[PDB]
Amino acid sequence: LPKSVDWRKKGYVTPVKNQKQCGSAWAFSATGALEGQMFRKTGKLVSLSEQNLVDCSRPQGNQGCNGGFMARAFQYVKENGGLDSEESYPYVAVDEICKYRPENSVAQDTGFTVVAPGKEKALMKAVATVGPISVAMDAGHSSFQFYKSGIYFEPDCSSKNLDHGVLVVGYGFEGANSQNSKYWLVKNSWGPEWGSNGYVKIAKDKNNHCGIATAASYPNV
Amino acid sequence: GNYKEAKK
Ligand SMILES: [Cl-]
Repeated sequence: LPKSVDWRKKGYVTPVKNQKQCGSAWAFSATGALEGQMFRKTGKLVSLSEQNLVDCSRPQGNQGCNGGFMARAFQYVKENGGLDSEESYPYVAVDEICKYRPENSVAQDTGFTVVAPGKEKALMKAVATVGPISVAMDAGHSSFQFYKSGIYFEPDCSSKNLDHGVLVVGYGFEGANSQNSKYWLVKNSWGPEWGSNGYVKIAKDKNNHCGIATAASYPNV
Repeated sequence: GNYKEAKK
């Protein structure tokens, strides 16, 4: 596997978005992974609709602004036959009527692949060979809310009780040695003003810190 | 695997 990976540098990642006051991070994590896989398939980067997932995936077990799961979102896109673009189905951060329009669909998936739970090396192999990967993490800390720079490490993090979905867009390391000061490159959905231009470096190979490899997955396009 | 909490 490569010493470092950064899918943003290859055109697979849309600019940072903002879920605002709606518990839809699972929808942003799923659209981010589908955006990367659709770009790997077609060469076209198209921003996808989180609101389509918030309003329409209750049958699959999501709860809109009250939370949801990235795998249930990829299940909805499979059962539904498509997912609309961000431009055609705009984000409003509140639960609304499902307005899915097949004529505006720009993405599809046949299901999803799960990464072995808790295995950071399996997650590293998926990020390197597939593209951006949906992951859940423990973001329930003021250290995360006010994160600004550097490798994030929080002693109070959990690897099993997770409350937020994010997108791993790569991994890297600080310095000359590729085997230490490692980190996961994570795209959040709290706007570009949060964190480091909307991203955070989470400590890597530090016992699955904040649960990043506990429940990772990606859509099959 | 993580259904203990929804991912808000
Ligand atoms: Cl999930």
